[PDB]
Amino acid sequence: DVKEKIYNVLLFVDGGWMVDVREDTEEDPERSHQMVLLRRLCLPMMCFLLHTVLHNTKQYKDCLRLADIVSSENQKLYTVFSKTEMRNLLQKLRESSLMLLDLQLDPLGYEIQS
Amino acid sequence: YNILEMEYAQKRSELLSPLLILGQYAWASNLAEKYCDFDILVQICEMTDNQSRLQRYMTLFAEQNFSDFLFRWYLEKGKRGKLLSQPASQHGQLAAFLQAHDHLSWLHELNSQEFEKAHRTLQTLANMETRYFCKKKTLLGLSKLAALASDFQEDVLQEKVEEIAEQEHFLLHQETLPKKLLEEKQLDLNAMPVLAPFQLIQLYVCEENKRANENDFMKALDLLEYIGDDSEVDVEELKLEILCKAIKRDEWSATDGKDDPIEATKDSIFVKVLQNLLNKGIELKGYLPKAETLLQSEELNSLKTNSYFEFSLKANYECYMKMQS
Amino acid sequence: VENTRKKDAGEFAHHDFAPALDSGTSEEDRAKIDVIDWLVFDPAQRAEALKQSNAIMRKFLASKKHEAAKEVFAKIPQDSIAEIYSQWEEQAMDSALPAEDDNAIREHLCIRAYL
Repeated sequence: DVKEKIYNVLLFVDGGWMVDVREDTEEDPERSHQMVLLRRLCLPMMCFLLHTVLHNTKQYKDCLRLADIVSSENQKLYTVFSKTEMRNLLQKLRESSLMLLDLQLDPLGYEIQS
Repeated sequence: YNILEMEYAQKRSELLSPLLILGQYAWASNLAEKYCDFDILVQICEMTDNQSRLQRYMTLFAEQNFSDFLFRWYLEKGKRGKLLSQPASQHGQLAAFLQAHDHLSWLHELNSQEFEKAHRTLQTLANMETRYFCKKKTLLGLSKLAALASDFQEDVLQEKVEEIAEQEHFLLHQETLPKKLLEEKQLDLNAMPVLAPFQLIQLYVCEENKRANENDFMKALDLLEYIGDDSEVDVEELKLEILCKAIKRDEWSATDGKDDPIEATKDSIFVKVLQNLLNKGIELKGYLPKAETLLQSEELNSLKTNSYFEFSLKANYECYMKMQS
Repeated sequence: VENTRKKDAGEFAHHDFAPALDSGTSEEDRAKIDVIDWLVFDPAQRAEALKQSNAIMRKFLASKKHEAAKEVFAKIPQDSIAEIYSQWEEQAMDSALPAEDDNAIREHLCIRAYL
């Protein structure tokens, strides 16, 4: 249940989480600004939550795929947020790679190295 | 003198045998620390569960670069976990050692904030990857993340993002395969190698595909421009085969049998493909065979029913070429 | 709503605007939450009530006041989106899809998914 919920939150409609369908060019742009701010401040939080979930459930393949999911342009995550959040995401990815390599499995891709 | 020192080291190695057979790793290390040696100490500290000995050896012989041998022994003995979990203090030595092993070099650079080197390594890996489409797309996503987190110029980062987006759109041709056809061919997603554009064109041409819309023709036309397998192969024959298959899959050459040479051709697939190409902007006379070639081809005599079909197709093609040129 | 927002100092602590008050949760948040009682009791003001709730909950989430946002989201039922859709589909015409209404609908759906 929680995996399906987090997957739906990540791959919600209109690309990333909370994406404005119509621009507020004729009303109040403050709503769109607040939506963008909340998205850029909450997407790393959901990423860390899913990283911890996959760490506890042994899903290093999904942990590695989360990097590509974040880098995808559908989530509108072009590294324009907090450097502290970037460092925390990098530390989580390094921990995932270390936990995957501890079981004699290289983190290159999803299986053994080429 | 070199031969003398070589045979002397060989005699030392031959003498060092009963102590290693019996045991006493601490005594062996205390005996070997009197001479200038590093590999034996590294191996005797790695094969045991005593980290304080390795720590004091490192603090004593840090002037002799006590890091390369440790990295080599961690990589050879399968201790890549400890190699990656090593503390942050020997990043330069780790990079100089892993410069030949990219599968760990990219992760080490990402950890050491060498975003440019990590992105370059990931791009090289994605370019050298020949099989495993899932691994290729994973490396492409990792390279996209590294380029987005890189410290290069804004224009260079935008160009890299556009290139990775074009690569993702090229992989979308294989991603947009019907699950029914995938299950019939027995391969499943995330388990197929990097399919060639010619292979994708053959799959769209064969009857095993569960689709018959203009999306397959558009994907084939895009793969014709994309690189992969159509380099040495001439694109003229591929375009001719695509046009022949589009004529064969029409809903008038073998489906309908009326006598009106107007709507019968418009209710097909060829007219829709021509209209899509005209709306996109591709030339219908240079990127596609000519009307003379289509008439001289032997497929018309086997795919025709009356002269109305051929005349209407020729007239529509000529009018489209005239309005495009 | 305007008088309730003007009688206080102002809850503003975002990165795109100028900061105002940011020191936790005080009586201002409780007053702004309780002022929605009339809007939620009025049967012809559900859209404005949902809009104001979203507008205050986004500011709370920006200023790190997730407790008040969760409270104001759990106090209201989970049928305002369906009611708005039914009211828009029963009148047999649309106003070219209101941008603010679509934004509020998306915000409510995303907040429900987040919770």
